[PDB]
Amino acid sequence: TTSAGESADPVTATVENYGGETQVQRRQHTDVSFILDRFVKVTPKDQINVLDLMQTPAHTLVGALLRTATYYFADLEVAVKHEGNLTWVPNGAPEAALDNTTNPTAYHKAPLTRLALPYTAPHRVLATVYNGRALPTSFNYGAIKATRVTELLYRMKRAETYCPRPLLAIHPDQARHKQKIVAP
Amino acid sequence: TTSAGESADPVTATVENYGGETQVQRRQHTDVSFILDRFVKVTPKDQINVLDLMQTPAHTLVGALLRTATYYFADLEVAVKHEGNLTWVPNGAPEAALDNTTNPTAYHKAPLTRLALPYTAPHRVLATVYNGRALPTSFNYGAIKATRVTELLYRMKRAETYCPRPLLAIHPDQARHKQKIVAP
Amino acid sequence: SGNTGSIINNYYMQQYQNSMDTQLGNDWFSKLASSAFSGLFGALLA
Amino acid sequence: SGNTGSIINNYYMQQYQNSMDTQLGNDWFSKLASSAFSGLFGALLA
Amino acid sequence: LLEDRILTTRNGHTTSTTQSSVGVTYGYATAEDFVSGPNTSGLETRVAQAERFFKTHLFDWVTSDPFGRCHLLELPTDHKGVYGYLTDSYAYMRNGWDVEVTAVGNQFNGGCLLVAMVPELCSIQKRELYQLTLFPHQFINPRTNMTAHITVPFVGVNRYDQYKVHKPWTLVVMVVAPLTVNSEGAPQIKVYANIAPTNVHVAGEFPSKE
Amino acid sequence: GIFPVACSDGYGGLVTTDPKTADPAYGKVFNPPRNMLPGRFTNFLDVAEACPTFLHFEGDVPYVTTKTDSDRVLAQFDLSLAAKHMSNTFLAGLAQYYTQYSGTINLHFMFTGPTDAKARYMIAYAPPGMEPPKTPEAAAHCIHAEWDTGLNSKFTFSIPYLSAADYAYTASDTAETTNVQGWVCLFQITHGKADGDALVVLASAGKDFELRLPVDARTQ
Amino acid sequence: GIFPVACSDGYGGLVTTDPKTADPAYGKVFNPPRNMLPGRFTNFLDVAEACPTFLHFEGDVPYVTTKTDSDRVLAQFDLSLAAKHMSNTFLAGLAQYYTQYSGTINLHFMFTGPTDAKARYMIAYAPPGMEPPKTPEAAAHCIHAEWDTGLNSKFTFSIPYLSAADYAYTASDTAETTNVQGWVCLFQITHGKADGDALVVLASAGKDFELRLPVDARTQ
Repeated sequence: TTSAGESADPVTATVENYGGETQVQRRQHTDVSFILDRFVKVTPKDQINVLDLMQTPAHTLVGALLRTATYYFADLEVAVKHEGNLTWVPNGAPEAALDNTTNPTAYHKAPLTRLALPYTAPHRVLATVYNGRALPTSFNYGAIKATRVTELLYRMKRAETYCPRPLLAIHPDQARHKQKIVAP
Repeated sequence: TTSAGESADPVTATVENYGGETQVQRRQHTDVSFILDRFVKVTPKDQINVLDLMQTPAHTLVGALLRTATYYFADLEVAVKHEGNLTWVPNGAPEAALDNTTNPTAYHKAPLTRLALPYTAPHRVLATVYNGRALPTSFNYGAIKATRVTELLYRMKRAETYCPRPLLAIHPDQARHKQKIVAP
Repeated sequence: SGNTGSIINNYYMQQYQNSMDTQLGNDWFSKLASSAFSGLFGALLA
Repeated sequence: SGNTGSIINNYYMQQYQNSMDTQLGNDWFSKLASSAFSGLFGALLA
Repeated sequence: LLEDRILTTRNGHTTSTTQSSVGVTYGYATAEDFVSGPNTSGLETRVAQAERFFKTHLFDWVTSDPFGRCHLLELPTDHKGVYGYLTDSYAYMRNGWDVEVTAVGNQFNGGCLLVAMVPELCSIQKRELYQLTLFPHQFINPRTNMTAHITVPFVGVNRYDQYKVHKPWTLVVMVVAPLTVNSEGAPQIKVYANIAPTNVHVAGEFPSKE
Repeated sequence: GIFPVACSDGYGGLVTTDPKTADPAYGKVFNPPRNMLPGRFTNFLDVAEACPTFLHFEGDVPYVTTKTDSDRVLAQFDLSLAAKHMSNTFLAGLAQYYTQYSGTINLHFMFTGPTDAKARYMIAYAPPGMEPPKTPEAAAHCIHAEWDTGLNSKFTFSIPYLSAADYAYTASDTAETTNVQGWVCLFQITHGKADGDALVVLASAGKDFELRLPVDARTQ
Repeated sequence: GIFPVACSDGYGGLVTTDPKTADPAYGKVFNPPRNMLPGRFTNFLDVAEACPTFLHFEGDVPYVTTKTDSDRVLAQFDLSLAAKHMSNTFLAGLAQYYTQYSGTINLHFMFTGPTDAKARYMIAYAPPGMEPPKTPEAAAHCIHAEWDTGLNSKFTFSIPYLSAADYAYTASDTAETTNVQGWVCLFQITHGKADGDALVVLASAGKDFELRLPVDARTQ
């Protein structure tokens, strides 16, 4: 399938061309909303932890895919294996704001914490990269604190980014990167 | 928007005036019934604790908002992390009345106590300020006792005050009060 | 009445959760709020 | 939205699970994907 | 000498023409997010007066010039005319850089620059430089085109973006294929850039230099 | 047998907002009557909007006296709830409890001086990116308005809702000394035997006003 | 009494994918607007397919220069995602996260040289069972195609989905050095004053393409 190339209009090609047929693919899995809903366990750095995302390992699935689309929106579903009582506090709310039991001060059970989390930014949308290590103080989905937090996971929800970014991986060396799969 | 001022008839003004448009605000949050339904953890002073409200810290949300509207009505939803068996007793009922298991004598489990509480005053309405530190002995939503009570919280319910009061806060000093929020 | 998003009749009967408000025989603050003119005591120009 | 195969209204009301997306007044990447010709700039033979 | 393709693009009074056209490409958007938002409370107006072309220089694509030289050019950027005064008398606004990029040599050279117009950023990984093919972008080659052109929308993080201290739009042209003067080819290609800020409205206003 | 059940971990552990309700254990209570009871209300931006308040000030007094020199600026400060003069007012005596907001707020003016005291004032409103003026001349370049004492005294000007994000915070930091919302600034034209008079400014919620995201955090 | 219940063991113990949802404890939140916002998307094989990428290469450069000897082979390597040149590309910069796949992938070609540089290339595709050629002559026996520079530059060839199982893995082992999917190999016919030119090859997802079974496992 020839064409003009310095025009970059999408100009694909497919099987049929020289022969063969083309199939009915079921990409359900490469569905952006689908493969971003599944918790990421980031290090709950002490107790006073901010519900940021660029804290997460930029190498995990929900992390990586995260770092590939500039803009985005979604909600939150957390997890907190921990000690004491998780007293979350909204966005913008004073660091200190997170302490009063009246605030959503969850009461421990066994063993972590599964709760829902609205996306509460004053901006109509958020991003992993603000051209404005150096990204905005309104870029936080609330903020938690208990009295010792051991497990921090963020199941992003109702996902939906916008615009794209670069996707690369494991620089091999033999034109074919070798790594033991699952064998009998 | 000029007008007569020594008349104090409400005489607001809005955008349009000199330009601009006006928006569709969604104040759902500043809804008096909404932002008073969310538990306040007051110090359960020993065991024999009276379901009063001016016991609560007059600085907490449900406390403050409470102390801002003279009259009011609402029900109760309590919490009692504690020891023994919570045996609540109605309003007017003899201090001593709270002891007999026949009375609502709840039986411990793990860990606090979540129960519903009717508003049981002989008066058609109650108040945080009776002009009649010095407020009426019928102003109590019943009275609890167990054998050691560690957590006292009062989720006020089906809220609804009447008449207003003065709302002030954190006297700054630099015309702008500075206090660390939630940052990335 | 604050935060009651239960899809059921919160199980326990009506005459049980809260205490029933017997009748007899923003109410007002909304009445004196929804009546503030943004007009002009002269006449707009330009 | 990922993995929500609950048969119920996930109990807790609509205006409760997630935060409601107020309006105003692949979206596009699918728009520039579903338009790539597999034709030939000459004329097929044989 | 072909299917034949020309084109002139008017913006206000300024109008870039070309003959090695190739076309264009709009990415991400083609529209603009309802710029009648709440934050601007009707206090925003259309100033399609400064909507037009201005010149700024990119690097100089030279034979040596490695496989990466991608002279950046932030958008917004220094404006000695209208749009600039506008940013100095205003806080909040939003536009859309037209951008009609040229790079003159002639129909005899080799190599290609890679033109792209990407938003919010900071800096890019070389290993990532292999995917500009993801944001509004064009491809130059003297054997078909002399011009590029790609017209960018508004992204911003907000409806009405402020630029005193923020620049959502950046413009890069990494050398994908090095340059070859050759037998009778031209000697050098100075990549020139022609830009224009479109569908822009303001809101806000400060005192004065006095 | 009986319906199996998954005793699911993590669902039900007490939340200071938990949507569901608790159990009732007394029931069948018929209360007194709450018929047409005086001055009720059910929204705090209803009374905020509905009944303004004056502003604390230098010294403490609410009013302000006519400068009789070139120094005209009668007011000037951070356009945010942190605003000391507001920090006590009714609208400010609450925005504490809500992390963000949007909308418009109002500034009502009044005179109190003699009839032999005809005077003129000004109201400028500049934004973030520059520091406020000190010369109505330089200021007449923001979104303003001019007025002069008359028969009717009061006057309420609505100040615009301008910000990148449709929102922004009520709190503040020593990072925001550049304020994300502006430095509204009131001045003073000229006058007559109208020096030392009282021009008290109050504050209500305009119609555009809105307030959200409940945050409780130690305040007295 | 009340409905009995079987506190069933093993049902409900937290799963990093658990179908059900958690509990909400704030609710009644009206967000900003997300109307017709620029360049959205919701599928990664949509942008993969929709916006190709060039390939890393010997040295690193993407392009390739016309051999001027008998050694014609311009390319050659393992037909799998492990493919180093691909391992970075957009389609490869993700197939990491999915154990298997099927479908077709594309190889787009381009020239950059002078008009005095007319040239010819080739694209062979052999399978598993034999080692790739080095002579378009021997290669003209696989499923191939021939082309030569012209007016239009680009050209995208779709390479066939052939494998016993309708699938196979994206990963690889030192057991699969015989690759379960082939060794695609590009060559070079003849040319003219067209030596040392640039024939950059990119990669998108063909229509037949598909990707499944999410696997996350340390990748930078």
